[PDB]
Amino acid sequence: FVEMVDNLRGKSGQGYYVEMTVGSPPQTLNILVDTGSSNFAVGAAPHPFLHRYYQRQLSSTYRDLRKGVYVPYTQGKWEGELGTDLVSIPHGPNVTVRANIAAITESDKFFINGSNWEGILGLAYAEIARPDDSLEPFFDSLVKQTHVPNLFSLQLCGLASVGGSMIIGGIDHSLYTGSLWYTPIRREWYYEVIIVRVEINGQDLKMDCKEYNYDKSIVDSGTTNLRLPKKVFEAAVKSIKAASSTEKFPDGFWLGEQLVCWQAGTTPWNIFPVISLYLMGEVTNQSFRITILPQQYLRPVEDVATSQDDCYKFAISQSSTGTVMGAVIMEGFYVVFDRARKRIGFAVSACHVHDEFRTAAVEGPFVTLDMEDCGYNIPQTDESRSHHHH
Ligand SMILES: CC1(C)Cc2cc(Cl)ccc2C(N[C@@H](Cc2ccccc2)c2nc(=O)c3cnccc3[nH]2)=N1
Ligand SMILES: [Zn+2]
Ligand SMILES: [Zn+2]
Ligand SMILES: [Zn+2]
Repeated sequence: FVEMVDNLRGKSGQGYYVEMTVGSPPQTLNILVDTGSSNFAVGAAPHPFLHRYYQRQLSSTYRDLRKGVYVPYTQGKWEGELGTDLVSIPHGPNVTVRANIAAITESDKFFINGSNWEGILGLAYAEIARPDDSLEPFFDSLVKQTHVPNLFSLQLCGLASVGGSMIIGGIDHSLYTGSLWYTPIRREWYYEVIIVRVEINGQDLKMDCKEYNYDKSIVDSGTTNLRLPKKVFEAAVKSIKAASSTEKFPDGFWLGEQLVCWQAGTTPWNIFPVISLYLMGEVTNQSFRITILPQQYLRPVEDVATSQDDCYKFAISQSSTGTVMGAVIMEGFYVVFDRARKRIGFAVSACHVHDEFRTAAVEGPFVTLDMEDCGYNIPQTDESRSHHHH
């Protein structure tokens, strides 16, 4: 796992990528690690923000599946042609596998200026793969074709350059301190988990806990922010405003639309509260908490103008598709995606962004006598209901 330590790079707010090779002879590309989707897709035609891309004509091992795929996002899209080719991870396991690859032939708002990834590695499950769940995701081919154990772990360390580690097939004990706590993968589609309680500086938000998981909660390395369902987000902002009320920020700040600044090195970190999300434990009635510092959810943005000011963006935002535990949360922790045991572990990261008097933490157990089920059951559409899964 020493070969895999430090195999991630990225830019702040543009995710983390790992090198991969596609084709023979191998074409090296920088690929976004995305635990919130399930396609392996690579830029495969010229684009003004890419200077390399997968050229299927140069790969003697490439085979066309003769099927297109179209992937809309709320903010953009990619589309392309499905095929298979040999794939390896130069700073990962010593193996090569034959994987599905979507060659992206057109896209809109997907490849960003001065972003240096040329593709996306969807690490989530077949159920959310496009065009449907019969396109086997990369990690499933990896595991089926080799002896790599069915698990990977991410150490995401906090435009400024960022680094981290994806350990494929293992847990590297040098990347965390202290205890490793597991929460169940509630269902294998996204990496879905259940939050049972939320506290802001030790004060319970006191919502029905189903609200925390409406309509799901997921661990997502392809999302920058901590995103929270609307009602949860409003209660959180109310509570963070109350703690920081010595400072009156504009509304655009709370929307993530405006930076706020203090004189160099003077930021009053101590007026911003910690946030603790309690995740359901492997034992009924148990939970454990992960505790986020302001230094994780206030993200520094280097000011081209005001020179000796430290300026920050608020990186908690609204969601209408459940809680999203993005970079803001993952950057505190070493996150173990234990697919074999259908669970996600959290430990304090060996690279966490500390504070004078407080630390990102993973702590448990907390027991409740309270039964309550905090999971939300998504209303089943007639479209979902009809599809056969043979
Ligand atoms: C995986 C990936 C590329 C999928 C994606 C597709 C498109 Cl078309 C536009 C943006 C994104 C995207 N957005 C992330 C930020 C990002 C961009 C590039 C690489 C990694 C992460 C995101 N995070 C938020 O917190 C967020 C919050 N609100 C709205 C949209 C948001 N979008 N992530
Ligand atoms: Zn480059
Ligand atoms: Zn059938
Ligand atoms: Zn199916």
